Amino acid sequence: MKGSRIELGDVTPHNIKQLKRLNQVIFPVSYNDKFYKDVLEVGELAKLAYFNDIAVGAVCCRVDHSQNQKRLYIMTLGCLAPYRRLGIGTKMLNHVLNICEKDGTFDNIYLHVQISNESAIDFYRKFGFEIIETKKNYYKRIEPADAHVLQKNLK
Amino acid sequence: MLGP
Ligand SMILES: CC(C)(COP(=O)(O)OP(=O)(O)OC[C@H]1O[C@@H](n2cnc3c(N)ncnc32)[C@H](O)[C@@H]1OP(=O)(O)O)[C@@H](O)C(=O)NCCC(=O)NCCS
Repeated sequence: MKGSRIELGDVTPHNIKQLKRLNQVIFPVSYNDKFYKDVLEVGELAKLAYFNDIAVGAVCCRVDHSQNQKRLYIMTLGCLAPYRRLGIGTKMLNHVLNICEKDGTFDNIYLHVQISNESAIDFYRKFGFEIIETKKNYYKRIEPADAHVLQKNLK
Repeated sequence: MLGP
């Protein structure tokens, strides 16, 4: 908690441009003017991550009522390669776990991953997420097209 | 990573 070089910040119209710029380098799929418009309204659920006051990461979430459940869906969460394995991703995930924990009303949290994403599985599994489904050809135009669905229970 |  103390002496850490990593801080999260609110996303705002003033810095959204840079969120967009980070999601483009980190993630293989491109997001539309709707995704970003939407994040400006989700509050604590969209955060930029800084390492020594430099924006190197970001996470974007959404609330989901699917399957007759109250669900936290993680849409993006990542950080530029050179800054990985410094605990930045942990900062972003925990932040989100905390929101859920205080709110008390979530059944579970979840997200999709290209099955080739070995590091994201090591990462999310550390936190207690399990692979609960494997959808075939989930993504449209990237390779590979298959995706695991990851999920941690809260209730 | 959604999409979509
Ligand atoms: C997944 C990702 C967000 C990890 O973030 P990060 O800031 O590098 O993760 P952290 O430094 O907090 O790592 C936390 C722990 O996860 C595990 N982990 C993460 N990456 C790992 C890897 N490549 N190999 C083995 N374990 C790994 C480790 O146990 C790690 O702890 P350690 O560093 O003390 O060993 C990052 O690799 C990334 O940006 N990936 C591309 C984005 C993506 O596909 N995200 C999926 C969510 S949509």
